[PDB]
Amino acid sequence: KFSLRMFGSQKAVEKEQERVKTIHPYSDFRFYWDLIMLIMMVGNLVIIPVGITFFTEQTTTPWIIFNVASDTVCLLDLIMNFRDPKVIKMNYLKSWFVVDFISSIPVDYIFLIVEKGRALRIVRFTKILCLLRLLRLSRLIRYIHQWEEIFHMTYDLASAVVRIFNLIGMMLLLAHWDGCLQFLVPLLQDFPPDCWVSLNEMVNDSWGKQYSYALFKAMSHMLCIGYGAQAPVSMSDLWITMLSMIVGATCYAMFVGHATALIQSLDSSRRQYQEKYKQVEQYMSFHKLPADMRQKIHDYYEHRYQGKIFDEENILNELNDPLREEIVNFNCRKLVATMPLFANADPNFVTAMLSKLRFEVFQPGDYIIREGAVGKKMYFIQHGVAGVITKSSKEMKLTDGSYFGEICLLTKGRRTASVRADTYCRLYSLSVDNFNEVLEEYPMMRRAFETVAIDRLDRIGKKNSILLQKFQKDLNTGVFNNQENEILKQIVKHDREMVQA
Amino acid sequence: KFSLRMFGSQKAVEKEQERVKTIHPYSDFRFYWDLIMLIMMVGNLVIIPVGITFFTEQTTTPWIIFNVASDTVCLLDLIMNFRDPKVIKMNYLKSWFVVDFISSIPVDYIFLIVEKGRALRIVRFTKILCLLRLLRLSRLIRYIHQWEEIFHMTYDLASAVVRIFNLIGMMLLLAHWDGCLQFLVPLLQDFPPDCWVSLNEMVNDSWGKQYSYALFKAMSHMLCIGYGAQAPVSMSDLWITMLSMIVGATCYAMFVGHATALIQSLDSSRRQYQEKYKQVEQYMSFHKLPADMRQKIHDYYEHRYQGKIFDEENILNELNDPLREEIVNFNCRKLVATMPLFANADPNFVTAMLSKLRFEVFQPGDYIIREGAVGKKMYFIQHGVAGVITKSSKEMKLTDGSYFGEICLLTKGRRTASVRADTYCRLYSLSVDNFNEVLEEYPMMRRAFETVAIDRLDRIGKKNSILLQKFQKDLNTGVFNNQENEILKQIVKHDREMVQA
Amino acid sequence: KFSLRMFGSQKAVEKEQERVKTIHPYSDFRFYWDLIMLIMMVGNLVIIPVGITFFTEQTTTPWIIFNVASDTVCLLDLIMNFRDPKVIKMNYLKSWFVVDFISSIPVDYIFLIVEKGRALRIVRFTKILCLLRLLRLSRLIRYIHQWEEIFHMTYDLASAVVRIFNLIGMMLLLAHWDGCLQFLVPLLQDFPPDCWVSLNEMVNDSWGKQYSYALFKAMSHMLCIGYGAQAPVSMSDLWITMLSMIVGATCYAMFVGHATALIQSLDSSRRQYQEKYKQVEQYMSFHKLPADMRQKIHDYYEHRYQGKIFDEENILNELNDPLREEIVNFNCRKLVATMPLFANADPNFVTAMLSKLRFEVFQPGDYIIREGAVGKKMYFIQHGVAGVITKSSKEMKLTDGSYFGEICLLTKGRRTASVRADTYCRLYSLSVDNFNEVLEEYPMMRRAFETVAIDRLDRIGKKNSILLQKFQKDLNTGVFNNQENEILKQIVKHDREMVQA
Amino acid sequence: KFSLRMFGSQKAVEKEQERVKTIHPYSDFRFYWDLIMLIMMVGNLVIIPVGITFFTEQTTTPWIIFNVASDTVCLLDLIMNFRDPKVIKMNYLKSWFVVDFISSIPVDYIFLIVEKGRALRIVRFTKILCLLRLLRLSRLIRYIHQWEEIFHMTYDLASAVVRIFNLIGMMLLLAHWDGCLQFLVPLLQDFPPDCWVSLNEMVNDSWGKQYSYALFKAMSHMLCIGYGAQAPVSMSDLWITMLSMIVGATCYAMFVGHATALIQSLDSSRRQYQEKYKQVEQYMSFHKLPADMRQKIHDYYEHRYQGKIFDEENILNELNDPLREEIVNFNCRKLVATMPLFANADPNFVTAMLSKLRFEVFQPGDYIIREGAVGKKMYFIQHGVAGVITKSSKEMKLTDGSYFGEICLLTKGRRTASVRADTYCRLYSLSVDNFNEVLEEYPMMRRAFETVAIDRLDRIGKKNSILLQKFQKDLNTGVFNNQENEILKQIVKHDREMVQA
Ligand SMILES: Nc1ncnc2c1ncn2[C@@H]1O[C@@H]2COP(=O)(O)O[C@H]2[C@H]1O
Ligand SMILES: Nc1ncnc2c1ncn2[C@@H]1O[C@@H]2COP(=O)(O)O[C@H]2[C@H]1O
Repeated sequence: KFSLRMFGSQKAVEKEQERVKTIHPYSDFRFYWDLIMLIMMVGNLVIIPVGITFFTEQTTTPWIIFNVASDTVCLLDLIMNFRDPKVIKMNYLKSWFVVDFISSIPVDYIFLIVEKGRALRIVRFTKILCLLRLLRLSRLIRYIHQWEEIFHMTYDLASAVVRIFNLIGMMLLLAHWDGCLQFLVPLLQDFPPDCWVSLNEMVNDSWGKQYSYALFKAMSHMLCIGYGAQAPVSMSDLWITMLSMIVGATCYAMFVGHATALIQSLDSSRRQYQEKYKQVEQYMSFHKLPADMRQKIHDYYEHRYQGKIFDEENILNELNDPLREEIVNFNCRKLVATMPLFANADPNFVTAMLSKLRFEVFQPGDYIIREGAVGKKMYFIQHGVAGVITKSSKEMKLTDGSYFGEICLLTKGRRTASVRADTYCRLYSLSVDNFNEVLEEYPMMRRAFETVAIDRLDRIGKKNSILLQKFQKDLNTGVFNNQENEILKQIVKHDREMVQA
Repeated sequence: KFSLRMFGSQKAVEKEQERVKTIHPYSDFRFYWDLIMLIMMVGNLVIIPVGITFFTEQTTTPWIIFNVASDTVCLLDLIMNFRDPKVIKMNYLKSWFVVDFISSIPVDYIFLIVEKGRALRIVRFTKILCLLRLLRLSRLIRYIHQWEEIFHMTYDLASAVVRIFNLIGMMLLLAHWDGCLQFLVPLLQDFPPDCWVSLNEMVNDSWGKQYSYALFKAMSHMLCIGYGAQAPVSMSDLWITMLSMIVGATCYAMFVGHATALIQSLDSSRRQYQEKYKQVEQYMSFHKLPADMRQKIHDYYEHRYQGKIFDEENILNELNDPLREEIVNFNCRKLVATMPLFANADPNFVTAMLSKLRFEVFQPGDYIIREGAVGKKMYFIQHGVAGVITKSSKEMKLTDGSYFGEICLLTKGRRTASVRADTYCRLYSLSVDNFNEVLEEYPMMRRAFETVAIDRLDRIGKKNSILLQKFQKDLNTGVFNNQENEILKQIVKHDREMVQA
Repeated sequence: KFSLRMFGSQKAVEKEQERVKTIHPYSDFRFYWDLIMLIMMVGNLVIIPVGITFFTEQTTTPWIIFNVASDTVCLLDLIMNFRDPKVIKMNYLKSWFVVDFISSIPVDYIFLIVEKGRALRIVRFTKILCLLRLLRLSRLIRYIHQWEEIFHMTYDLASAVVRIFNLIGMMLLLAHWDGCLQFLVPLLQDFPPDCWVSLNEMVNDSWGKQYSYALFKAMSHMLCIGYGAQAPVSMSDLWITMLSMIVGATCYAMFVGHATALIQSLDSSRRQYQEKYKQVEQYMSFHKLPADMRQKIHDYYEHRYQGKIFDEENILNELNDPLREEIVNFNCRKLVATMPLFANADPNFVTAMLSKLRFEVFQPGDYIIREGAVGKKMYFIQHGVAGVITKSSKEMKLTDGSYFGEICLLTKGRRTASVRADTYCRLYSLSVDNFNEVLEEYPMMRRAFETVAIDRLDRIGKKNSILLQKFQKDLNTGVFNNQENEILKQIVKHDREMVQA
Repeated sequence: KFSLRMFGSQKAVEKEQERVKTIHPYSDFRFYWDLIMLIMMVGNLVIIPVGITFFTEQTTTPWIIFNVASDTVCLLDLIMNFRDPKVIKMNYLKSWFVVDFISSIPVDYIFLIVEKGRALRIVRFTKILCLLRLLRLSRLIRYIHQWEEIFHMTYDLASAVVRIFNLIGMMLLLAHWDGCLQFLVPLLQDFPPDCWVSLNEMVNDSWGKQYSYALFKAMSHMLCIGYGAQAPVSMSDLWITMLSMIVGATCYAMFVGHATALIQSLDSSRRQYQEKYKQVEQYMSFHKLPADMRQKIHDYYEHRYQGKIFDEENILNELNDPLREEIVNFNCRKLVATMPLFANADPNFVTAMLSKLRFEVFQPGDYIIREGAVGKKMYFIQHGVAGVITKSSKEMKLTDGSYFGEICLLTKGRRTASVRADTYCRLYSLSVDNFNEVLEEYPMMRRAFETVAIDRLDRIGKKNSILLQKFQKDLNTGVFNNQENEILKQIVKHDREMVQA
């Protein structure tokens, strides 16, 4: 799983496990018990303020048993954290384990022993010990970080407000702690003067009502909603309210920061697309191009990228050989399945040439190949129609699953015909050097291309002396296999039928 | 349109439509009816709290008819969403369609049937059913997202606060819902004790006044403006106010996040320009350059980029062949129209060479070409004046639509004269290898360049043996066309006249 | 200036001015009068709420004259904005000029004419007309944007809170408008019931006191500081307070957004440096390198970059030929001034080689050149000391302004000696291909390098057959100039003296 | 230290120190005394509001001595700041030193002298002078910035909220100043009417109580928690409360901005990783790949990068020669230590080849080398197992510390066998050109590779004519060293044993 990936492969993980055997943190038992320990810690942290407010006056079996269970869980956690191994345990104890173990203790037994050998003072001491027992927050945060690293990155694509709920729960816990403190401070001093407790007679009211009022001001101060009293009668109340206001301000600022971070991270793709389009349009405006140019460029950009951005060259370069090769194989399955030359050929040659193609998109009406120009690349029509024109020869059309541009790459001359796009056509270009290097060691493909090129040129009417001489030399050569000749004839017939259509 | 672009080309869209025919979401009927459905849903969501506040005591024809129309619209929407096709419909029903259909029901008929077979309880049940009928928020959000994807990206350049109005409307709707809840909660319990309703006697007041007060506290709590009561008398009022404060805090945080995201996205271009300029100035300060150097570099940067940034190389590389080629053709229309050699030549050659130019800008007084140095590029003066100097030959000037640097690229020797810039001159450079590869297969351009170079060198006085030998060989060669000779003579005369000026 | 740069060069600006002459926005008169117009508009916008509060009851000469001056300024601005030119003026009038001209009118004369042909109604109409006359905010914002584009980018490096003051002034103006509205609304209705005016008897108080109270609640509501009344007695007061709360919330959100944008833009350099260092340290941790490796890499990074970041290659590539060349010339002035070979040589050769150097920094103790290895570059010691060691030859030192690594680049063999760094040394590397291409056409530099190399090798003791044969061929060749021989002898003597030291 | 790095090397620092000697800011004495000066300034700024509130009525020895010490410290700081050197001192005095010196003066002596030659007026003047003496804030901020530049960047990796505490302290100081002003303003006017002082009788209360109330409203207004009075009775109180509200709003906005900046900077690595993964997945979705493809690509990305991002090529290119070389040497210590050919060879050759390796990772089951294809690179199995298969030869396995792909790179033919990955294998690839250029000048490595290749091919059964001819020529050649032959035989035996296993 995650531990195996972080360690190495299966062999490395097995070797590490054998070395450990001959208790480590990356163990299934610990990786399952940490959740139970965190749940127990959360329950204890939620119940301790309630017990402090209740002052343990009626700590009956339902509460005493819960406190004992929490203390036992904390003791077990400390014992597990205590455990080459002796030195590590000593270092952990000297660093942080001793403090956590001291914080994890059944203070109820200590209080009972002290009383066996000031009831309000005893209750205050017990409450202070219970509050100090909540020092497991560091371990809880470490476990939460481990869980986030192990599970939050497993999908990370639900598009849900989970982190928002995380800060919501954190703020709720902070507000609960603030209310507990603001209720215990009058209780710690027993509230002699007319503070809020005597102002609203909350002591004579139900415990739920007093908790509601305390939480009410806790939330009001922690939030930026000031429903607070004009002022306080006592002396320490002002200072604890400053403390509450400070922690609430910090919590609200962190809340706003997390919210804006999430908002910025949410709309990232739209942000980069808008940035790129404004960038290109602003560059185009720098040169003061006509508005028609602006519209045409915008149309091209909107039609090539479907409102999307990607460094296709960079991403394809990053990937390894088989993944990239098979991605290319899948992306052009229609091309390889349609054009008969690819099917009746070595698949090694097919993938070797396919690995060098490049995506291109052409607007309708735009000239692709002009007669008389110098040629530098092939063109495979992946999708869309195209037109081939030449004076005194009418015109013809090429559909999907075909190709052009082989004459100049073969004879090293100049472009003969002219090629236009009658629609938004998506083609695959192949550079002259890549084509030559792929085709040089595969003479069968060269012979087939020469034959189909001769057929097409005879269809047009012009005759290339170099291509004719090459064909004559090939015929005079020993490469005259009957099966190869039949395959070439079938390919030529299919190409002629497609060109006629 | 957008659906056609997302699907493919016209042929692909037609094939998909034929396959569907032989009800799909990308249909004009649905793409027009979704707006009406969303408008009806918004009207229902705005009217339901009003009816809940009114408790349906006077649900006369104007309100009963509106409720019936909303129920009919919801039923029609559910029926349309219900509809290979049977399996898809079953999956949609099992996933979300069943819940929406249950939420879209005329609960008034059910209430009437129940009463036919506790008036306050009946009113409360009707209000609860009406509130639950607002579960079409998911479909409304989906339609809003579809509309944003279809229309907000169509222009995306109005520089107007439209998203700001979006969150403003969202906050207004949230405040309306909060006020409806805060008014119905006393109504749900009938408000026995002295809550706010008995405190201000809002029941005896007009419905508009009570709505205003409820919305007043709803907005006060939803905002971070605490005008709330010191505290509440009842028990549930505190809890519902905690809920209101929480939702208001979340809404305000999201508002602030969206606002800062929009602010950051607004000033993006200035941000990147400032970052780039501070980057370059900080690098320059790292080497501890003199302040005069700082001023000169800042002037160059401010004059090359007109306070703008663009990866011209990257953007030009991304574009396809025809768009980039025609952009280059337009950007140098003055150059091709002015210099007589370009006009009386094959346009294929013109664009082939033009495709390889590079923009350059030179400060006044800066040396561009120094005598005796080794040359590596051409220079086409697109705009600005330049000076040509050489000892014992006075000096001359070159205006726009001219060029220099051909001697070294032709004879493969060293720079003869010296070239200075008397103003901020914008030139077009052409590398030696690109120039040689473009010019090698077009011997007419080479002959014309050789002739004009010989004329210029004779004007200076120095004679190049290699160039003279090449000219003599060309004269002895068979390329002695009368039209070509006349064109070369006219070009030489024009160049001499320009050099004299 | 800015207009000249935005238009072109001096010639282009002069041509545009001549074409205009044979009133344009890029004119000095308009570019100076816009500031006066904006000042007048600001004064009018600041004085209109004061007059509305005063209800024009005592509009004596000091106020009537100010109103007349503001009206005259607005009329002059409209007249100037009114003015090929007729069509442009008509289009501007149809678009926005007509609305501004209607808003810029002396409504006092219209009111006087109407009265010549309901005193409270007349005062209310005059106040409404004065408020509507403030529609010049669009022109004011356009002028402010023009000023920001013309002046804020002139320096943009004061590190002062100027934009912060901009939003502070905007918020102050918004608060003034809100207070004016909140004071005029009771005045518009004459405040029949016991609103705040009757609550505090502000009417009987001084005008300054009433303005202070109105501004007090305006600022309280516009800010997120709710000192507002528990509730309002009247009916429209609640609605106008909702409007005030909404505008204040929007203003505060925009304030926070601008503040965080400025904060993010302020610490940009530290942010990128921290990002880069965490990036490299995290990569290094990915490979699990020892802590000593971490410290050494951190030391190297902190010593090469002085806590700075810059794409030196990219920035140097962007710059043109003369700027980059002269920057390189200045950066190595110590090198060219110290080493005697550079001074007694063609400066063209000096800059040609200097243009290809690369900065490098080496830690103390790190081996730079190891004996027996294959060499690929030169090294120029710009600063710091270095040690040359070889078995059975003791060792020697090389100070600043020297070089090594020529033996392998000359004889195309293997490294002979070994080179160590005894301190943090900053050197300049020169690749073998660049060195060969620079030195091939400058045989004097090759001869000098060969002579000094022979001297150094004889100092070590080893003799290179290829170098000796080349020296013998050069001696037998015709390049035996007395001045060149004397210069070579002096350079060899200086190199020997430096090597001895 | 930091000054030495900012100046240069040890020699440069020593030269600068000698030049200064033959008082500069980069001195240890000043760099240690600045902290004491800042501590004294902070103490004075904390004590001045307390003395102003106390009105110096009981300025006994504990306070008079503290004031005298603060004045003496300020005078010493001004004297030190006062001190080629005369011109610098004059310029500093004309710029800022004079203002600071005027602000740093013992105003108590001036007041005593004035009284020797209106007790409330004298106290007010003394308080104003004490407030004006706090103008050392500029020097304090400069010292704080220097300390941040010298120490905060030393580690910058504690992951602690130190900047948060910085703004917390800044806000606390601002609140203290605001409370001091809000308490002195009634004291400045002596508070004639019933302001807050007469409202709560704070004058008759203890000084601590009055300070608590003043700080209470200072914090309430500075924060966005409005517990402020409904309104003020006096006239100037409203204006000073506007000032307090403005400064508090600015402080809170800056607090929020710093908080969100820190939040964004904290989660940077996760942000870029999420951006990159969403980018690649979105590109993959653009081509509409099957879900199995999505899962496989996600697995590959998660296994190559351990949830990490790094431009390994860029980072490795940035580093110098020795650091990069030794990093490569450490990263492949297992490879060099395991494979016997590396150990019994020149370490120069080992590092020369190691410098050109490239990391690669392959999924289980993916074909790496297919029979009949054209080869272009080597493969070194750093970790993981691999399988070698060929028809009619069963199959074999290759473990870690081995290599394949030498046949095609040697004979320049085609791949003979086939290679599969049976697990997640991490290999090191070496390009054909780099391998040839490294191996061409080290014929011993070529001979060893040829011998092991012949052994492996004979193990398979196929015989390469070119390799056999090369081996025969090498045997007939003079390279027949007994030690080299024994080493080759041992390497061949080890390779055969490994291949058998
Ligand atoms: N009638 C035709 N049938 C098939 N292919 C053609 C025809 N005319 C032109 N082509 C192809 O279109 C190409 C355009 O110009 P080229 O010189 O590249 O070589 C041409 C041929 O490959
Ligand atoms: N005694 C010496 N005096 C001057 N230069 C030397 C001496 N020894 C070595 N070098 C230089 O240091 C270089 C290190 O190895 P190279 O083979 O590059 O060639 C060497 C010489 O250029």
